[PDB]
Order: sequence, then C-alpha cells, then structure tokens
Amino acid sequence: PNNLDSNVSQIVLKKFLPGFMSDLVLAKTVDRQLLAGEINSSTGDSVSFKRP
Amino acid sequence: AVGYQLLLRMLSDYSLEPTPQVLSNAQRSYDALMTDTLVVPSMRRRGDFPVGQGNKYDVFTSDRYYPGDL
Repeated sequence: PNNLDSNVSQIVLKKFLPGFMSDLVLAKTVDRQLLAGEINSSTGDSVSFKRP
Repeated sequence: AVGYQLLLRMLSDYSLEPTPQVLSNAQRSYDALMTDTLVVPSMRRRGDFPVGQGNKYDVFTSDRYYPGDL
C-alpha cells in the first residue's frame, strides 16, 4: 500500500472565529461631565458637592 | 523625664537643694521629650496666589487659585 502522509502538512489557517459580546447601556445613561476633571489620584481620594 | 521633673518640684518640701548633675540629667531628659514631640507646621500658600498656566487649571484642575484654608 501507499503511506505518503509525509507528502502533506497540517495547516492551521490565520482566521479567528467570532466571539461573544456584551452591551453598554448604564454607562452611557449616567452623567460623566459633572465629575469630569475634578478628582485626581495624587490630590486626594474624595470630593464633595453641595446640596440645594 | 517625668521622674526628674517631679523630683525637682518636690525637693523644696524636704528643704534640699539640687546638685548640678541632677539638673543636667533632668535637662537632657526634658530635651529628649521635647525632641520626641516636634511639629513644624509647614505653613501653606496664601489664598489669592495664582496657579501658573502650566498646571492646566481648566482641563486637569478646577481651581485657578490656591485654596489655602482648612
């Protein structure tokens, strides 16, 4: 018989199968401008806002 | 330190007079005690002192002047 498995090579294509996903809803809805540019790691670890 | 101070404040009760060595020892102990409790408050800025434009007082900071309080 013929034993010619050494004439071919195992090939792994350079393709990636699709994965799973999530969604961003709560982050978009809440406000980010109010706290933006207010707290820094070096300066401290707490900020305050005044109630009406 | 506490013992030497108390001895100095009690010597007059028995009508005695401290020796110079006792005084020197009490002074050294009190000096060590005062050394152990230093403060050096390190005064802060003024309050109307400007903050330089290099600090980016709008994009990165909300204050254009040093607070200098509390």
